Amino acid sequence: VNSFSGYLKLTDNVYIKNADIVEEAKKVKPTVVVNAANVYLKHGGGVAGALNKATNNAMQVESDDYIATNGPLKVGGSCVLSGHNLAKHCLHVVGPNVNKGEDIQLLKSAYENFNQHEVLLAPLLSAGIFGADPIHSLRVCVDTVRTNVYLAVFDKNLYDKLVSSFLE
Ligand SMILES: Cc1ccc2cc(C(=O)O)[nH]c2c1
Repeated sequence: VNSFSGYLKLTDNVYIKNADIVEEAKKVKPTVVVNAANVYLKHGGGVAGALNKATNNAMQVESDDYIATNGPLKVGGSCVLSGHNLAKHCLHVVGPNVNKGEDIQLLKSAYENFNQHEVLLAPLLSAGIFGADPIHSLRVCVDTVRTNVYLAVFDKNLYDKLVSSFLE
């Protein structure tokens, strides 16, 4: 469990790797994988779609049941559902979608949810279609998360920009 390999330590508690978060979950067997969720837990693309596809749609079926029963999440909020074949748990975290006019200050609230778990495999939040600057998202992660977070960044050019941003 939690067999993280080849990470670069950026701070006392934040680590980073140029890797596919699905292949990392399969290798590492983490206690927790973080999903970059939306408030209706509709896993239609990006990390959410990739994680759901790796679970053979189990995650979407679970999530549909959760939302029908319990209603939508709030921006900045989270829920813990099954990790299926990827992890013990999936922490579904909703970062703000600034492309849709949501407030970037809620990225802090989103990352604060990581402090309820000793160690996490995670993507950067509010990246991709959510429209935040990835360098800013890494900074909020570093400033907010105090538990151990292993970040997986798929794109090499972005990984390099993030690491360079951070150590040069
Ligand atoms: C699929 C999977 C991956 C990691 C873990 C870790 C646990 C545990 O601590 O009980 N269960 C898992 C299941």
